[PDB]
Formats: sequence, structure tokens, C-alpha cells
Amino acid sequence: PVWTALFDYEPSGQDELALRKGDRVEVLSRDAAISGDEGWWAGQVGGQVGIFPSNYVSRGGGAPPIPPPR
Amino acid sequence: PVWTALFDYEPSGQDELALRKGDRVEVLSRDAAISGDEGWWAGQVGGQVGIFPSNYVSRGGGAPPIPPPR
Repeated sequence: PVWTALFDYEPSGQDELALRKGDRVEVLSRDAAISGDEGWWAGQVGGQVGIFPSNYVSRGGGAPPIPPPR
Repeated sequence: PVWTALFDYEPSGQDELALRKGDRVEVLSRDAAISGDEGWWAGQVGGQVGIFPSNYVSRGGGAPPIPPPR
């Protein structure tokens, strides 16, 4: 299972992670005790680690599906 | 109501539309009569119109969500 950013997000604080549409986001914690806020998760995109709004990602992506026949 | 590509799709036919993950895809028809094959939809990306595998897109996109409070 992977998560994919479905929207761009621009940090309004230094501990926040920028998201761009289509980014694969590695979800490192869903626990508010770590993100510091309900509805914020901790993740990584490329080399960057920070918190991001959980409603900006969708569980989806990974291996591309086999396309239907033509 | 927006559709987003969740995976990259490399065309393998002259009427096929390339997708890149995170692209918004304007869906012009879901009808196989139009696409010419079940599970292939017709759409527009980047000014080009062609067909793509319907299993590469997800309904979602539109406006970025309201982020939760910190």
C-alpha cells in the first residue's frame, strides 16, 4: 500500500512537509502524539520529512495496474 | 468532480493519451463505444485527446481541502 498526494500543499510552518500532486508520501506516523495535531500525519517525500494534512493524500498508487485489453 | 492519474501510463498506440501521476485528466467519455474498448476512457491532458486505461485514474481532485487546525 502507498499514499499519493492528490493536492499541492505549501508549508505555513517550518515543520510542515510540502506536497505536490502525485507525490508518493511515505507515511511515518498517523499518531497525533508525534505530529502534534489531530488530522496531521508525519511523512516523507523524497528526502524531506515533516507533517502534512492527512486529507491531502489518498491510499492508492504503488504498482501500476495491468491495463485492460485492446 | 475531478479525475487524477494515480500512476504513470506510457502510450503503446497512436490514439492513447500519456498520463503522469498527479495529472488532472478531463474525462470526455467513459463509453466503450467511443473509446473502442471496455475499461478504456477518452480524455484530455495537456491539450491532447485520446484514450487511457480507466484503472489509472481516481475521482478526486478539485479544490484543495481545508487543512486541520494546528
